[PDB]
Amino acid sequence: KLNHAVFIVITPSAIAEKYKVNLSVARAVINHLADSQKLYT
Amino acid sequence: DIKLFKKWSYEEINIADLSLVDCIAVSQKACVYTPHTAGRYQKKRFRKALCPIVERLVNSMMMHGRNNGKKLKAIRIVAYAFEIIHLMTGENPLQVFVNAVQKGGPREDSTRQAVDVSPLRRVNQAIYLICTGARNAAFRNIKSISECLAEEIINCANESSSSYAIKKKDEIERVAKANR
Amino acid sequence: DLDKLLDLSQDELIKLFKARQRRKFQRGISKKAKSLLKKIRKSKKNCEPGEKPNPVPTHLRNMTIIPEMVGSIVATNVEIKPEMIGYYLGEFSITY
Amino acid sequence: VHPKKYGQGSRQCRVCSNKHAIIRKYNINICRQCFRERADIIGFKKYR
Amino acid sequence: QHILRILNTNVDGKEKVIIALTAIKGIGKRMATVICKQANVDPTKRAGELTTEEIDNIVHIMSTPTQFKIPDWFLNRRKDLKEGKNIHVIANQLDSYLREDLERMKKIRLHRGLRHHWGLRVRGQHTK
Amino acid sequence: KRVQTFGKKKTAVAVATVTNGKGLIKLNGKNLDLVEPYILKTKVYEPLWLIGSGKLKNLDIRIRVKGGGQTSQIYAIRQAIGKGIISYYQKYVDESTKKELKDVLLRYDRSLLVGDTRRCEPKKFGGKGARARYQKSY
Amino acid sequence: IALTSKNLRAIEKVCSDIMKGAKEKNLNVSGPVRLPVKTLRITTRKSPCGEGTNTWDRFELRIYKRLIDLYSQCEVVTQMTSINIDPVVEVEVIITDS
Amino acid sequence: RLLEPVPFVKTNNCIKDVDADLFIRSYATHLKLHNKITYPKWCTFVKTGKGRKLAPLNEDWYFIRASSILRRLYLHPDIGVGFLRRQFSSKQRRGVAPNHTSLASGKILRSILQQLENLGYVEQNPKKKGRRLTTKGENAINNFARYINKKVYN
RNA sequence: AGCGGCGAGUACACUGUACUUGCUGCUUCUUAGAGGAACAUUGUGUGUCUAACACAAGGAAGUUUAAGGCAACAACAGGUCUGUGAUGUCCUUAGAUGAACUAGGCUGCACGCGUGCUACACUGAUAUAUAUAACGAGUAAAAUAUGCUUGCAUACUUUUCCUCCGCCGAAAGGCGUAGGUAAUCUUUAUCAAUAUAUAUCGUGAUGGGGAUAGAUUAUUGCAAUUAUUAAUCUUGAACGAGGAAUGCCUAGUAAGCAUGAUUCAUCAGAUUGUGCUGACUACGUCCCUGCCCUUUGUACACA
Repeated sequence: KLNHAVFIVITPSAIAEKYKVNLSVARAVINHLADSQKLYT
Repeated sequence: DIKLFKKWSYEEINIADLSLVDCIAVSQKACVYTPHTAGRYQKKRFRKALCPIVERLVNSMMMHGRNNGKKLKAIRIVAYAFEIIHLMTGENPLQVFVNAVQKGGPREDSTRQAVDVSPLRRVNQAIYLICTGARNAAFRNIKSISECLAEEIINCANESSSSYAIKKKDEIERVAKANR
Repeated sequence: DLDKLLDLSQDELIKLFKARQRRKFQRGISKKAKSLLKKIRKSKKNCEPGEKPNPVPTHLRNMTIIPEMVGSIVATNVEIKPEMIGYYLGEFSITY
Repeated sequence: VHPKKYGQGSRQCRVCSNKHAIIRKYNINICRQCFRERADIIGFKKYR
Repeated sequence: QHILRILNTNVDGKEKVIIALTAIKGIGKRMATVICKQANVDPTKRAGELTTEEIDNIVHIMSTPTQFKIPDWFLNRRKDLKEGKNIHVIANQLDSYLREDLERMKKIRLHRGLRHHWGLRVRGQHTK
Repeated sequence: KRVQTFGKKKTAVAVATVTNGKGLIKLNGKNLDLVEPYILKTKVYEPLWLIGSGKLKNLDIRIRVKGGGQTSQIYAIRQAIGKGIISYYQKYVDESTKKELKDVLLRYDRSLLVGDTRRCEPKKFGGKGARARYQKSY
Repeated sequence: IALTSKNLRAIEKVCSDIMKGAKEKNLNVSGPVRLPVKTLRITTRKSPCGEGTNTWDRFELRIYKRLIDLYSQCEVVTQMTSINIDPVVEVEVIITDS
Repeated sequence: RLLEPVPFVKTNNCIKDVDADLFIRSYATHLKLHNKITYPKWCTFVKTGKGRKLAPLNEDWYFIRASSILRRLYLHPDIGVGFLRRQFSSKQRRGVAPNHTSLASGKILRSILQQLENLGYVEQNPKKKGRRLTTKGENAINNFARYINKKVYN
């Protein structure tokens, strides 16, 4: 079941492992810091 | 020269047992940007082993029920998976890949009385066992199959009990302790 | 509810109806249908209102019910109704 | 009668005079039964 | 923030803001979606920052939406042949009005009603 | 001057014409970049690394590519351009470097100069598959 | 001037018949046309009754067309065809000018 | 990322030389800014495709459909409603019966083409029976293509 | 089917290009008339040096280059006299066992077995589009006018195939026309799906998935009730990869995915073809099953 939340290496997978979040909000936080899947910089 | 997914060229590999090397067959002729070339295997005994191990997974993890017969998405999942391997771990994705395929094969199995495994089936059962770890680690596991892969290849390559393939290898070796 | 339907022309009565009857009526009525109507009207005028009209011989499954001939029983005792007309006849042997 | 120019009744095989298993491929208007023995003379060369 | 309980289930707070109003009923994602667009609610946010104001806007939206711009066919049970033209009546009232519909076929009691009564598919489930 | 060359491999047949110019290459109205697969774009790029863009910088190779599979288009076009450059070296520009040109293509592989004749077959009677039968009961 | 048949040798002989008269008469004659053959195929079950294994047979008819043109007199070409054509072969006539 | 090195001689004389989906995305971007066209208020209640069975959920389905139809115009100067329907064909699942490919909905493309005719970017004519760009349309879309080319090149 | 070439260019390069008009310098290109080429082929090997078999190689073509059909002798008391004016014998015709017409049935169902059709998802649920091929297949009636009083009779084109287009209708579908008896019109400088790259979701019986509904709208046929077919809204069974059992299958094939054709007025969930993606492993065995040969034992010969 789902218990992760948007509340609180910008890699989606690594940050999701580090913070236990949904993948949509994980890419949200990726956008929050930087500003289907992409090749990495 | 070439670049696997515009990233990798696997210019350094591990020794392993030096026997699985000919089976894994990483070389320039088999070098390719993405798997799913027009490679053919239906003539002799080598070219199935000639085919790159990357293709040997992009064509072997594919089976699950309806999910059968979708291979472009198999290249998709392997492309993403290689991302996550080198991201969650500091080693080359293909290097830890070779490590996993080397140390994920059963060294023996009775199968009617124990009998050693040829390197072909050593690679074969390694691939099969990791892919059937992937399926039941994608079913009823909360996490997605991509992160399941990122967990299982490291689990099998570093000798971590979480990999299904290593547990099955131990079970398959255990039959020797009763027969041979 | 019912008198307007009784007196209403076929052209808008069929707009009240559904397109399955609409296509049928606009495409053909056939001679047997008109014979049956001109005979059931005779039976309706002759028979008393104290009892239901008699059934129709030479049974068939494609006599559309138009709500101006309500009352009859059939030669299967489900009486035709204003909510029932747009359903054809049926009423057959599915003996169980 | 109840004749019309429609359905399986308006046409039938031209030798057996039956409406069953009639093939009209290229309007051949024949049944599979008698056709299977007229195939060579008509020109149908069983090849591959 | 999240978890609001209303007449229909809205546990999908961690889920999407539009699905907060599309999972309440009409799983077909069409009646729910037309109600959503008539309520003018963006999908980028999530259901955890929804307003009772928007909910009230919806409880005014679904009130006989024939008055709204929606066409005749899209709305469920378009004709339901009678003196008027009836409507989709969602959730408990949906069950009540389709209960009216299922009782009204008792007078019909034709082949199709008798069959669905005796337990046979109206088209035949073909247990043959 | 002008030579017209063909490439037949799998479904797709590529047609090209090597012409005088500066290196203008055209794929329908598209270029060698918008076909979609950057994976096969570099497959076609391989000869240009084998030979060099400097020599391509003095001749125009128009291309029309039409019909067939995505793999077959690229595999036909590589053979068509190879035949075109070979014909131009034979006819107009230079022969001695053509000798080595064939050698450096063939060193990479024989697949470029000539492709494969693998093709599908008439499916056989018995079931949906060519070689698969309907499930049998006893 | 186009020809129709099904067995290729007929069209081959009646086509070899064509250009010899043109060469003899030095006419303004257009070049030949070599169309892809048409194949007509049908499938039908063996076994008149339903018993036994279901088995079918496939058929084939090869159909052969070519087209010519000549700036030659219509009556003379019609006769020089009718002299040496087979009823099993069908011909149509049309003319050119230049 | 979408760029790769170009050592061969280019022309950049038209729009077919440049990307397609990103070009129509940038065309939709310019289309939001200039807004010569409507949404319209009619597309929001009917699904794009018969076999789509879903709402588009983009608030831009019409906006990118017009862009794509313009790209198809540019490619093929002879197309019709049947052509666009086939170009937009999609699968349809019939429940217990098998999937089947079926075309799109005609009216959405008909409205898009009538809006294009009002915009004057395209026109009709008996000869070349399909949709053919005007010369003004050619110059506008070509300068658009050159602008698009340069804004990503430099 | 083109290739050009120049005839004017629509926009750019600078000392040709995408979109267009028209014909003719020319036919490897789009193609078929024709034959050729593949022959243990050359050498390095196994084999009584015989039959045969191996590697490497050129070559598109080395397992007969693969895949397609033809099936001897003898038999079955296999199926069919419901295919035939193929047919013996027996049997019957005005109260038919001939024909037609009305309605009905094989769609009805505790169940069981096949052939199959649709999920159990994130290797996926979803929206946009580029790069998409082939076998394909396609022409005794409308309506109008008059007379009698919508229906009958008589007169004039050809509607009676696929359809392209431009319109109308969410759609189904409806309207008027271009083409074509057909490498010419659907369509083919291109017809489906598994796609695609980024976007909503990110395995929470979930939004997956659809057994299940009434309400109807248009077509098909004179007739759709037994919801033929079909557009929308409502539906929310089982389903966590599977009882004992059991089927098929070694290369562009299995499988997935579609799709052509037949039966067709309307209807694949049937049958026969075609294409895309080109999977896991076998240069094998007689363990099961079932054949072939030799010897052997038989009291079996209906074996």
